[PDB]
Amino acid sequence: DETKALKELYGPVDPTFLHRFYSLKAAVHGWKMVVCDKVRSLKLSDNNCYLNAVIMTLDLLKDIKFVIPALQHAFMKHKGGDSTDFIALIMAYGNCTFGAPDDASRLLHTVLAKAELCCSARMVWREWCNVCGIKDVVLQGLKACCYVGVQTVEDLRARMTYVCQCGGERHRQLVEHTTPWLLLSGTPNEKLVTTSTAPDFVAFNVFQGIETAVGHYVHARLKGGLILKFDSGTVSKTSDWKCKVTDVLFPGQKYSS
Ligand SMILES: [Zn+2]
Repeated sequence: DETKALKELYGPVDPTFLHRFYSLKAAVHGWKMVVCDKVRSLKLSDNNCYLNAVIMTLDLLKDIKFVIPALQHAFMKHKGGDSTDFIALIMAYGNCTFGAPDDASRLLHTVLAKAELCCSARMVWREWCNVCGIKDVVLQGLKACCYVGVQTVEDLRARMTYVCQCGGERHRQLVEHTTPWLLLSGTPNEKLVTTSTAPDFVAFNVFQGIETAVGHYVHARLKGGLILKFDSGTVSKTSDWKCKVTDVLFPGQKYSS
């Protein structure tokens, strides 16, 4: 059966999927990954800056594997220097429109939702009320490595104190965290990023534009005491940048409360 072999290769995709993928592949055939400071960045074209941010961020995440065979194969082709299929496939899964700007964080998490981690990772949250008692919520694998809604590890680990259900005060706090890396994403947040403080994070994405909208994105990496800014095929370096941060990538966690 045609349907079955397709689902095997691409996962449970909708009827329009193959036409959208193949077409995107034709459309993005002119795009190019260029070498910038010895790494690959997607050269700006057709509002594709969000894809540069997505793909350069993915390239920093060791131990990920895609559970969809076509996506894993394209991913390995990309790692080997031929990124057309991967670009077109993530645009297809993301329901992206060629030539339109799009939301890099949203797409990044849509892509990672199709991935698994090739090693153990665990995140354990403790909830406890003075009435209800205790319960632990355990996330494993790739899900333990990503979190939306905060952009610092201090915030992530901060005890939360809320209104329960019965009427007693309920508490929530991260109590164990072991990962190979940690991706935190939030809404565009103006920060002065500086390498004099020597930050804990190793990379972050930057949103340019009005913060209610889909914007334009710059990928940034920390290296050699500098911020390396990859603006869709061009690289520049700075010690200091006032910018709106969205995604922030941290090294592996090894934490117990
Ligand atoms: Zn309670």
